[PDB]
Amino acid sequence: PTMNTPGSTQFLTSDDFQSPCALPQFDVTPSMNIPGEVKNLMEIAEVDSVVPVNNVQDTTDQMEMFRIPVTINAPLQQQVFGLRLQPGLDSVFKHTLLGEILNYYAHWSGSMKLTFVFCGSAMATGKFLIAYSPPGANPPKTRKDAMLGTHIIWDIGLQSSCVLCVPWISQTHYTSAGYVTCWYQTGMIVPPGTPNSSSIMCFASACNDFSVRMLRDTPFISQ
Amino acid sequence: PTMNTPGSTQFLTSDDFQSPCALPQFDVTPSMNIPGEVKNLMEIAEVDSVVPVNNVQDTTDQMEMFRIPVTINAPLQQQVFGLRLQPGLDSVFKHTLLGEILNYYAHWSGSMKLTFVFCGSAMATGKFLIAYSPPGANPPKTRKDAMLGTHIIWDIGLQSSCVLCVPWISQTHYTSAGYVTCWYQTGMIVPPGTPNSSSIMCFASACNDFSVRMLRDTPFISQ
Amino acid sequence: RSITLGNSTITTQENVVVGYGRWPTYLRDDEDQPTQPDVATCRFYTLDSIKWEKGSVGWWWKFPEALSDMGLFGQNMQYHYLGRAGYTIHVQCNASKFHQGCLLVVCVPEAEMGGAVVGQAFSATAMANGDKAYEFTSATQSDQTKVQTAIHNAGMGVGVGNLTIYPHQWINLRTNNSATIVMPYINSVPMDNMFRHYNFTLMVIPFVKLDYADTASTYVPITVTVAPMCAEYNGLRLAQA
Amino acid sequence: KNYHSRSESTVENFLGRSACVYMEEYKTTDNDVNKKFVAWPINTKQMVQMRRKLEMFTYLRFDMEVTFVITSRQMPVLTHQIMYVPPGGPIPAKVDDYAWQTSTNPSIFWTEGNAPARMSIPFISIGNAYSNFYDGWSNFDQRGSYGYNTLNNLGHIYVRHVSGSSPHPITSTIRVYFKPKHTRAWVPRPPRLCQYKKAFSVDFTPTPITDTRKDINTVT
Amino acid sequence: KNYHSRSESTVENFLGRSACVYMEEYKTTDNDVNKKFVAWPINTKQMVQMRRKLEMFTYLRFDMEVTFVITSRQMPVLTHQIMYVPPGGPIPAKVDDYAWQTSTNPSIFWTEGNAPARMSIPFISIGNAYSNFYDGWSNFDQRGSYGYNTLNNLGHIYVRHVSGSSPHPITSTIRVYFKPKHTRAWVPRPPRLCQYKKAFSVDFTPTPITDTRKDINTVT
Repeated sequence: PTMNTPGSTQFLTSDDFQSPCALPQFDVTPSMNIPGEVKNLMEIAEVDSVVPVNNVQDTTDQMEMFRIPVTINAPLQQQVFGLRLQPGLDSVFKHTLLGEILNYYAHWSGSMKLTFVFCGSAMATGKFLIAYSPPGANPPKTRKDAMLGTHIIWDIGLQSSCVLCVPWISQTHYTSAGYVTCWYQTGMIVPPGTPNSSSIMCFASACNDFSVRMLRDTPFISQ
Repeated sequence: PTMNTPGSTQFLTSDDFQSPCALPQFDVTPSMNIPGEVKNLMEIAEVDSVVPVNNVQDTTDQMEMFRIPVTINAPLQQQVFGLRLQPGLDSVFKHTLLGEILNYYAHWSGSMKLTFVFCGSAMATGKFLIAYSPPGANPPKTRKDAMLGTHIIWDIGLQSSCVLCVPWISQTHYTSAGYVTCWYQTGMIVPPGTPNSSSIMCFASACNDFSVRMLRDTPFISQ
Repeated sequence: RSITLGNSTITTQENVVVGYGRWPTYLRDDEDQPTQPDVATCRFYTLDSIKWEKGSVGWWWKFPEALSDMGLFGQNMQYHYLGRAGYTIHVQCNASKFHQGCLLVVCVPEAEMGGAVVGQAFSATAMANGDKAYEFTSATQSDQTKVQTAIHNAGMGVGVGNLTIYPHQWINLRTNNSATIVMPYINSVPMDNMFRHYNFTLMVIPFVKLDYADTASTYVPITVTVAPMCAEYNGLRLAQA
Repeated sequence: KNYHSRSESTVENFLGRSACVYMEEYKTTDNDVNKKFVAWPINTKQMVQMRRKLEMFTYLRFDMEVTFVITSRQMPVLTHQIMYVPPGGPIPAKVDDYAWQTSTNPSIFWTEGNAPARMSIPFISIGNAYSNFYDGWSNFDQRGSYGYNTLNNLGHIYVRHVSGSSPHPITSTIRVYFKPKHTRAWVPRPPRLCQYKKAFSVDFTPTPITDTRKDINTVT
Repeated sequence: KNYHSRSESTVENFLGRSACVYMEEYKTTDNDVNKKFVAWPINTKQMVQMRRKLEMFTYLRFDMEVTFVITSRQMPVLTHQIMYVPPGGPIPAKVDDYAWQTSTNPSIFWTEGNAPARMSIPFISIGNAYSNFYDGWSNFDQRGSYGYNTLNNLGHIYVRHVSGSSPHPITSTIRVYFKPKHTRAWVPRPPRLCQYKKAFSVDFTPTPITDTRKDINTVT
């Protein structure tokens, strides 16, 4: 029957209380329907973004980070690239769109989508073995080991986009994390008068839905 | 569930709160219906007012400021007067009714009305070219240039009032401003026994509607 | 096959990526402030043809300053004061099947770009100057009166990989060769002066460098075709009594 | 910029603003009885800005509200008697007399450390509206005061420091805020164009109508 | 760990947080009139963290609320005039002038020992949304200031200590908290990837995109 109860005479710095209007008897300029209204920060993370898969120790320029190299000369069993899915701590995905949104939260889980698009000559053909390792599993060390697991044989000739929806993507705050590896299966074959190099670009998204809980400040830009 | 919340124990000097009556049990003298009740300050500005168009550098008396001179002798292509429509900063309109109301606000826009009434002999005749320049446009430098734009040929013989509703009148806090100019077209023609001079008076109003937003003190009378 | 578009000039071509799902439209679809829609403005104002060489970095054109010297549109910018317009941009390149490369055609609304030297000012001739394709450069820029122009940060400090937020279309030479981006009018004021404000900046960024094999044409010509659609202006005549 | 409409130009929310109108100090102990309390005839012709606004109307009918901000400098709690003498009441001529003890004078008692004192005086006057301008004389022989009537008169606020047998040597400073409420106005009037020279007269010295420019044809 | 769903990622409760934005001190008596009061143009480009969050959108429309925490050290109750000059108002250039007495500047009067002072400034601007980024010039000759418009301008808060004839030799310290309310945002924009070098420019120095690892095939 009182409002002088303990804990109700303070500034709690997260008040939802209403407060006096500084200047009433002032008309605001009514809102205009501007294109592209945003309702969640999750909409931002559901937009595909070029991830820098290549980011070798000695990197001459910063625009070769988005290019995974593929060449004519290279053995039939050789590894193209390796990734560790952990889009919040792994260096590859750290500064992508998906990475930035995630780092403002302390708990998150869901699925992500990885599209691999071959950007190269229109006359090249070959096959690859995009292989996926479950969270607990070790990355395969040979193409033969990789093939036993979950694998998609991506034909560069008949397709040029391979979309992989990956589940069990969680915060994990070494670590249990999935792995996506890719292996030569046939090598790149070209006819006369065609370059001897091509590249593969990679994209990442936040798939159908993700859930983020509890705000936190970014550990990027320092105060 | 409290009224001891932060920001509710102060004098905000713009309170809309009700307060105790100093002496209750006192009967007020009931209101009388006095003529001319006012409901807006905008009603004041919608009353026509004589603007001092003429206000030359060397002005002998203060009653010749409301008279634009027109004479028998003057070339057929000569300029009568010039104005820059900006009824809140231009010296001409600064102290008119419309000017005074506007200077108590910091944002305003709408249209104004300019009536040009020839006060002169009842035997004079002639023509003028009241020309209007859009906000971005430069004032015309010759009568020929003026005639290409928007122009009204005001016949002094058959009319003696020319009413010009002008749009795009805004605050603009050099500046983009319209211009109203007037040019000789025929000169003043009179029969014997008639003066060789006449004058044109000018009026200004706030037209159909104006809108004023955010109070401010006048920069006229100093404290 | 070939859906020949005619307006007052013809452009033969053969997806549309709408800016945000909003088509250009008149402000009248919503006296004191009358407007004057000019319906003769639209037509394909084809810009100059840049050469995509092997050693190139990227290009940008400020709008609506690119069309400041282009016909009727150019004239209206001088005459009239306030005006609003939307644009249909067709970026087409022509290349064989022995050429390999990738481009990111992106329309970036309101891109403020920092100076090359931190804490210095630069002239308006360093961003736009009629119809010119200003060139991004590799590494830093140390010329004081230039824009930063470092490709990897896109000259805005945002990281070049993240430009995919904005309405973008990828021209992968392997398959497609055309990009149509229909940009609507996006501003916080109904209509604005077209000299003061550069509404959006079109950037074409090669993400994979051109490799042309041997004894083939050493450049791929990229042509930009802009048609201003649904352009409105301000009235220049007095109202009734 | 865009057009729209207004409703910030209505008379009520034009003239209805809280504005400082008087500031004075007093010392509880000194040799001048004048300075041991504060007197203040209520009028709205002291603040020049406020005056100019109200003088754009001839008749005004409003009930005001008065808020006081009192501070004090040199130990225990201090109380203030904020008395209101209405027209034709007894006025104190010295600190402590029967005029302070009058029970027909609404008197607030406010002690420091609490939200400001306030009261709302109603529409006092036997007329049907206060008149800013009066064009007449006090008597019909027409030899009296000019431009003064008693029907626009408002009372006085007298502030004193409630003290014991022997006061402290404290000093206080008061500030008065004044705000019309439920304003109505009748007959509009042209704005002032001269600088005020008296607080009760309409006296002025002639001044040019407007600023000059080089030539009639010259506009830049 | 389990999945479920979210609703902590909505724009309103992302950008709507109370955060310190300014802290300053002032002394009532000294030889520098600059230090006898506090000035503070309102902007949200001083706290680096807060800036980065808001800059992920191009247009923003919100009405803020400002809470002040004031402390003071060296006897009686002390009051503070927390004035708000809105855009295009008169600004005080010294302590005590007519700009403090202006009645069109919303001014709180808060005395110590009570719950913090607060007010909620509405959406001021003649535009239809504040614009974080502006890619233009102040004039159409294009020789003026770059990346600055006046439609995103917000007023100034001026704080002074309400004092008598002779102030005390007290000193006070203010802290300002700022919180958007009813936020709406239009057009999203990529996050920053460089360290800010100016509080008004977008100037930066190039930086590598991401951290490096030993080999493309090597992942641990």
